[PDB]
Amino acid sequence: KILTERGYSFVTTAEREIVRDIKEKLCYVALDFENEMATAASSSSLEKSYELPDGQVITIGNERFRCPETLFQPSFIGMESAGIHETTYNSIMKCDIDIRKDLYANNVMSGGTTMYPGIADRMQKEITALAPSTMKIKIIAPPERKYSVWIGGSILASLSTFQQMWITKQEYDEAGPSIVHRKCF
Amino acid sequence: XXXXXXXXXXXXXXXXXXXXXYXXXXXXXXXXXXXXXXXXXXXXXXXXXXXXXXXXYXXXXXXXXXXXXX
Repeated sequence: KILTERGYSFVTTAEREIVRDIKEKLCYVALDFENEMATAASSSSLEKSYELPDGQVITIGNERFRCPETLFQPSFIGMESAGIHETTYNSIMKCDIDIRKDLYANNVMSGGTTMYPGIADRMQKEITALAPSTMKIKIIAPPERKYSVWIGGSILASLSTFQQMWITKQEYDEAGPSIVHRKCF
Repeated sequence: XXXXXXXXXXXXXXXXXXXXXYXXXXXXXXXXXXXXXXXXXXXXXXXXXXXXXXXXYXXXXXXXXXXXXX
């Protein structure tokens, strides 16, 4: 619904997945939205040239950076939840008072969206908006985030305690799926 | 006894009467060097062709302008 502005336009599932590549290649995070618009008026370095997976060269403006902002502003497909960062600080302010500093220190992100360069920075900008500036803030942005989960799962698998913890066939014999919801989180 | 007016006129006449020789000589000989031009009929063809195909007609606008959108 953006792309039809330039109006090279195709809708089906595979066509939609073609975008995924562009999401790999062409995206980057807005540092500042207004200022970016000012650069958008100034410059074309913001604009890059990319091929169809086969067929044409395609070249894309602000349409790249505008995309991630949805995370910060889910108007563009429109909802209210005040966004990643405001959700986060909200959910903090739910949680209790003393712990908070640790989380201000320990802030962690992973997987599909996070791949984009720059998210952590504007996130920090946002928290510096919302935090009392007085206290330390940082975020973690590991390289491997998209794999992170399965990696952690491997660790999770390693420790013998799950031998205490696994479900066994026997229970499934002796009681239903109901077992899980007590037994697991 | 002779070769004569009578015979010479015979030959003359026969010459005149033979359609095959004179007609073939003019028509068949002139048939071979018949044609050289960049025909205007083909100019029409070319022009029509120019008008013919979407690959020129649509693309001239759409590739050119939808380049710059915003």
